[PDB]
Amino acid sequence: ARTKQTARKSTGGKAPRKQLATKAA
Amino acid sequence: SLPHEKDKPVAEPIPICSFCLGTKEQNREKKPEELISCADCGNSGHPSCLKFSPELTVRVKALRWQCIECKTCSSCRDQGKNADNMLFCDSCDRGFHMECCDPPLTRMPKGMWICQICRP
Ligand SMILES: [Zn+2]
Ligand SMILES: [Zn+2]
Ligand SMILES: [Zn+2]
Ligand SMILES: [Zn+2]
Repeated sequence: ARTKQTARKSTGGKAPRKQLATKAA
Repeated sequence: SLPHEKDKPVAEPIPICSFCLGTKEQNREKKPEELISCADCGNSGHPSCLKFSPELTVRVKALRWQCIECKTCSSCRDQGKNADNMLFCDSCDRGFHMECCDPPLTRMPKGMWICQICRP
């Protein structure tokens, strides 16, 4: 089964927040 | 479809995928793909970046979907000390604490798991 913990790992990490901010700017 | 899901307002969606930083116009394969957005925080992701199947994608798009970190147990509405072990339904992606399932679970289910709302 999928858990919050294993979904975090299987999905892959989010992009760096600063880069998400420069994109949204 | 749950009463408490029809009732919580939806946050403003961020039109950028948190994982690849693309938009609806460009996923990781440089092809258009609509985003899914968390109802509580507004962060968004391509289904392909979330690793969702097409069937699961159809279902979550019709529900008050929550991201991994925002997910609350559909039964007790809490996250709590056991939040990291909350199960995610492979049909609707709702979260359930093992102890909050019907019937309650002592051990992790093996393979694909579908919740008490989804199973016939
Ligand atoms: Zn993406
Ligand atoms: Zn969220
Ligand atoms: Zn619970
Ligand atoms: Zn389900």
